Amino acid sequence: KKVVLGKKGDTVELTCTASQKKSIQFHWKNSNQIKILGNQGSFLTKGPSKLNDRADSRRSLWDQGNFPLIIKNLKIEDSDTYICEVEDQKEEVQLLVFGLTANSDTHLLQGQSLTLTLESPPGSSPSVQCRSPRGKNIQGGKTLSVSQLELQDSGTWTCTVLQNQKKVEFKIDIVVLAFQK
Amino acid sequence: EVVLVNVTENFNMWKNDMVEQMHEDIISLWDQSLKPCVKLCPLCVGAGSCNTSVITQACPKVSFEPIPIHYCAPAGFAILKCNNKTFNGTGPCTNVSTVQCTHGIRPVVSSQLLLNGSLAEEEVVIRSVNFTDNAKTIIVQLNTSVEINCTGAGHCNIARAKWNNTLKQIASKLREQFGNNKTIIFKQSSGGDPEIVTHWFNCGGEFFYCNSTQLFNSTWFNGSDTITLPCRIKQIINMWQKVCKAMYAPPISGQIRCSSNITGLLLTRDGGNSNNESEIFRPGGGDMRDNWRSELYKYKVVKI
Amino acid sequence: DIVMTQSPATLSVSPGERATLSCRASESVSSDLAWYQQKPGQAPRLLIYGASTRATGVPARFSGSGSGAEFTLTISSLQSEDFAVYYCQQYNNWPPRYTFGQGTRLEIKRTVAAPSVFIFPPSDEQLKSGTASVVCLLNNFYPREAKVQWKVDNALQSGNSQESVTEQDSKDSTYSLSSTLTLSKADYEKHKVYACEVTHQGLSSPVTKSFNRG
Amino acid sequence: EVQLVESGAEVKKPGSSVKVSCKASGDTFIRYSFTWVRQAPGQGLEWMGRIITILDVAHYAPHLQGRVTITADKSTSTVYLELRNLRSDDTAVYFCAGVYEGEADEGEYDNNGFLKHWGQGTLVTVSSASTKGPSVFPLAPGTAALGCLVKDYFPEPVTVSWNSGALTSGVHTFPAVLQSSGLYSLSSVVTVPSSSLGTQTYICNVNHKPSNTKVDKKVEP
Ligand SMILES: OC[C@H]1O[C@@](CO)(O[C@H]2O[C@H](CO)[C@@H](O)[C@H](O)[C@H]2O)[C@@H](O)[C@@H]1O
Ligand SMILES: *[C@@H]1O[C@H](CO)[C@@H](O)[C@H](O)[C@H]1NC(C)=O
Ligand SMILES: *[C@@H]1O[C@H](CO)[C@@H](O)[C@H](O)[C@H]1NC(C)=O
Ligand SMILES: *[C@@H]1O[C@H](CO)[C@@H](O)[C@H](O)[C@H]1NC(C)=O
Ligand SMILES: *[C@@H]1O[C@H](CO)[C@@H](O)[C@H](O)[C@H]1NC(C)=O
Ligand SMILES: *[C@@H]1O[C@H](CO)[C@@H](O)[C@H](O)[C@H]1NC(C)=O
Ligand SMILES: *[C@@H]1O[C@H](CO)[C@@H](O)[C@H](O)[C@H]1NC(C)=O
Ligand SMILES: *[C@@H]1O[C@H](CO)[C@@H](O)[C@H](O)[C@H]1NC(C)=O
Ligand SMILES: *[C@@H]1O[C@H](CO)[C@@H](O)[C@H](O)[C@H]1NC(C)=O
Ligand SMILES: *[C@@H]1O[C@H](CO)[C@@H](O)[C@H](O)[C@H]1NC(C)=O
Ligand SMILES: *[C@@H]1O[C@H](CO)[C@@H](O)[C@H](O)[C@H]1NC(C)=O
Ligand SMILES: *[C@@H]1O[C@H](CO)[C@@H](O)[C@H](O)[C@H]1NC(C)=O
Repeated sequence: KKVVLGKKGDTVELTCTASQKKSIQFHWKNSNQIKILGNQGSFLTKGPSKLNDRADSRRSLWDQGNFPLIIKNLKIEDSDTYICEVEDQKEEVQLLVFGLTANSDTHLLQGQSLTLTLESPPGSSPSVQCRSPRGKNIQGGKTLSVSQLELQDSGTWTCTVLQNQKKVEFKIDIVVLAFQK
Repeated sequence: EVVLVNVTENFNMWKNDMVEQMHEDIISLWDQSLKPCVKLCPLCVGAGSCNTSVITQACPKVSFEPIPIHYCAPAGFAILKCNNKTFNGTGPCTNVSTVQCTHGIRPVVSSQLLLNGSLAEEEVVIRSVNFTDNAKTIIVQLNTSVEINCTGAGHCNIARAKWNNTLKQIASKLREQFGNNKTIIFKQSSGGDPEIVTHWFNCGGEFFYCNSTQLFNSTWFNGSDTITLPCRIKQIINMWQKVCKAMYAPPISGQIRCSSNITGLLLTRDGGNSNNESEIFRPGGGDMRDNWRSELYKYKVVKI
Repeated sequence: DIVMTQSPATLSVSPGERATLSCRASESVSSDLAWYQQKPGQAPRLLIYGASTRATGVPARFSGSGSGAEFTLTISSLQSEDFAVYYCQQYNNWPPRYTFGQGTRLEIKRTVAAPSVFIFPPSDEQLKSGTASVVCLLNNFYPREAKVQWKVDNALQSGNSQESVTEQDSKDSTYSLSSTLTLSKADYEKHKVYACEVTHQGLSSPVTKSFNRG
Repeated sequence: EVQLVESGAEVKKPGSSVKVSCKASGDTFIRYSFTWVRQAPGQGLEWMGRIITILDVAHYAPHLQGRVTITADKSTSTVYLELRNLRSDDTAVYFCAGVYEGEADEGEYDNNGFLKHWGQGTLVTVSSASTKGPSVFPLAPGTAALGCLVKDYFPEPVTVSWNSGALTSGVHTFPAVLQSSGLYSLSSVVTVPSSSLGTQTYICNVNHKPSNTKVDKKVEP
């Protein structure tokens, strides 16, 4: 019943451990039984999944009975339940991938608005809280908006997404321009 | 050798100690025969960080040529042999005998295609520990050999008509297992290590990596005379014996030629939740125990 | 270890003529043999590898041959930019323990030219600091071989001088040499006549240049 | 083709360690092996070791085994040489060099032992001596000879010109010698017309970068 939150574009490592410290046959599949990755003896195999190009393991850990599924450059649609089948046993983990972006990548003026949009996978019910450098707090669901930026909002905002009692953190740099009267 | 009258014995080719024994024997043979110039093996746990074990040694160019191995009874045991010409390797065998030794088995290391092995006596046979599990390898045993001729100059040749006949026979067997209304599709390897994505084998002491896309690109129950597979000889390889990398010296012969007989295949099925009435099969392999299993499926060792 | 030996140590060749350089190995290195060219103050330049294969940018007049334990580099017609030091290198062993020859210096053969000899007494400023350096200069001679001896009050000196020699001159193909005699102010003032005696193929008799202190 | 740029000169006391670097630009880093070769003043080339860059595996000369380490940072395309427990006889120019090994990322590796590409070299001076600028003394004058004696400096190198670069003809600046004191000494001489000694002024310009010293010395009859 494991839940793992991921950040869009980041890398996540999903764990799978065997009872003994030895390299044995393992395989990762998704909820639709599509093969992601596994081993054949001392070799890695990759299945016909959409993660193919971005999926890998750590073979230096196999001899210790650890068979991770590493997914790089995470996409929202990577969100799914993944199952590691090892020594007649199934280890299940739900991956949820989130993205958080500002309305513009350009500098903003004092008094102008900022809107942050959380990209979420289907079925997820995340709550979000963002805090600016001055301590300005905003919270919501899919979209968080600040009506008027202050000069003191310029800098790194920190946004926490809460899902299944787990949280992931986004840092977003916002520039608010100073001016002379 | 000596038929056991009215004896029924259970066999399980997927749990056979003869396979494990042969595997350890071939690992030893290769470790003493084909020495890498450099060998790199991971070593982890403790303190936190990982480490890499590195061995460097003289690496003589040698021409590897597998000799048949006979496995005879280990002290305190007997070898039983299933005589049923079409036996799937897992279940009761009604015609069983005791033998002094196995037949001569050439310990060929390869992926995808099984070379220089034994042919099925009757029809093509497919074997798996669990056909319903898409992650489990399907071992195919042909009843007719197909020549594959390879050169260090960078390719392997296969007769297109022969291969196509072979594919039709395999597909028929696969739809007999998965459904008579199934379209059978062969596709290239979906990915992984090069030794697994290509038809990989050793010829004249060199490691060949042959693109098998042309062998596995057809649809059944829905060209040129010769199929020519492009190949690459490599010096840096992923080892089959264990999770290590090895480097070998470049070739020294300008006339590397091998001609083998394809006698079997290692396949996997895509599977997955699909209401579509077709099945996709791709070349597989990598675990050489499956190679040994393809020959030892009809034998077992029992306590006397 | 595999010892590489080159001969000769120095090769003197007239411009436009052929040069043949030799490299010998203490055991067979097959064809795993490279040749390098090095000019003063520069990195080596790969000329030949695999005993006979010219590297890119190497003119056809450079030719490598041989196998096993005996190799030759041939330069068919020497150009001004070909005069340099040449090294051979074996890379046949594994584990790798690659080794170089000690080099052959290829220099320009010209006619004999006697040195012009000059002597310089210590400056008053250096004498003020308590030391006396006396400099003997041999200018623009050929060949490189020369003998310089210091005599103080006709006493042959030993162990108190050091020599330095220039690279071969790019214009006239000559060499120059300095010999510097060093003594303390006290020892310097204990003697009268300071003389350097120069012996060279270009001179009929040894040349002496001298001065009396003060 | 790759271009190799090495780090600057080093000066070390015996017993110290040194780490020199070499940045490889212009081609794919992991398709090359890299080698370090050194050259002591007046001596030949000495092979130190070679790294199989893609495998991160290095092999070393027997005489150095134990105190040399060669590494490579794939992220910055930089090769490093570390030499430990330095001795005065480790004084040399250290060259980074390399050669293309084939499509290494696809498992092709020729294991070439020759060296196509070379760095500019890094002087490493190992000595008990401390950095110091030279004393410059005059070597007072058809043809006349004059010069400057450039004495008691450390480490190498020193640069010498005449009349701020306006005079180059007839100049001979000798390679330095190492004195028994551990300090270097050289002379620069030039031959000029005798008739000139009474009109043309001659100044030797001496630059020693390590001590940031610069000296101009007028040389007169
Ligand atoms: O590692 C020393 C080894 O190198 C050789 C030639 O490959 O000599 C080199 O190193 C010497 C000591 O540093 C130098 O004097 C010499 O000029 C240089 O070529 C071998 O002689 C020696 O075994
Ligand atoms: C069992 O197989 C053997 C071959 O080993 C054969 O000779 C024998 O006839 C078979 N038994 C039956 C019942 O046919
Ligand atoms: C293989 O064994 C089965 C019983 O398990 C037997 O009925 C059958 O005749 C055998 N196969 C063939 C084709 O002889
Ligand atoms: C394999 O054959 C045996 C009879 O020898 C049979 O009992 C068993 O069910 C077969 N397995 C499959 C999956 O066909
Ligand atoms: C090989 O087996 C196939 C069935 O899979 C059959 O149609 C064919 O006739 C057999 N060929 C031989 C040589 O027995
Ligand atoms: C066979 O594989 C299927 C598919 O994964 C699985 O549901 C079933 O449990 C397997 N059968 C056995 C006996 O392991
Ligand atoms: C393979 O080579 C054999 C001879 O060793 C030849 O008989 C056969 O025709 C060849 N098969 C091809 C090229 O498919
Ligand atoms: C094989 O391939 C040919 C075309 O190359 C195709 O028409 C035919 O149906 C296939 N079957 C056999 C047995 O050749
Ligand atoms: C094999 O060749 C096919 C067709 O040219 C190509 O699409 C595929 O990527 C190749 N497979 C490799 C290089 O493993
Ligand atoms: C796959 O096969 C089809 C016909 O069966 C052919 O037209 C196509 O070129 C093949 N693709 C590859 C990758 O070789
Ligand atoms: C392959 O099998 C054919 C038919 O049995 C035979 O003629 C040939 O000798 C075999 N080739 C090899 C390499 O074993
Ligand atoms: C298959 O056997 C033939 C003939 O004995 C041999 O020449 C060839 O090398 C073998 N192939 C392999 C991959 O071992």
